[PDB]
Amino acid sequence: MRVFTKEELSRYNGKEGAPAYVAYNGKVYDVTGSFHWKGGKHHVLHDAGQDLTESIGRAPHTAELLEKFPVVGVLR
Ligand code: HEM
Repeated sequence: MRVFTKEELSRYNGKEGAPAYVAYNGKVYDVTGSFHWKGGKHHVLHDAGQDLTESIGRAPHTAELLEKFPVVGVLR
């Protein structure tokens, strides 16, 4: 379990072989391997490597779906 700053989390953007990580409510999830997040883009509107806590409100789903993915740390 690591502690990520947002600057560090931005590196995990799913591009050029980098893992795709997303933060939600202080926890960082590894969503690499989810075809929804490959390339670090999520259905046009969303970028990997960010805290998307607020962004979930507009999604056609809730944060429950993050549970299938490893928590790799907390966001500063
Ligand atoms: C932005 C408002 C937004 C859209 C649009 C969106 C769509 C979406 C779809 C259509 C799926 C597939 C449904 C399924 O259960 O398989 C999906 C799946 C996941 N999403 Fe999403 N999503 C939007 C936003 C967000 C945000 C802001 C996060 C995280 C903070 C997020 C996360 C996920 C996760 C995790 C899944 C499941 C992936 C998988 O099972 O492989 N989405 N989303």
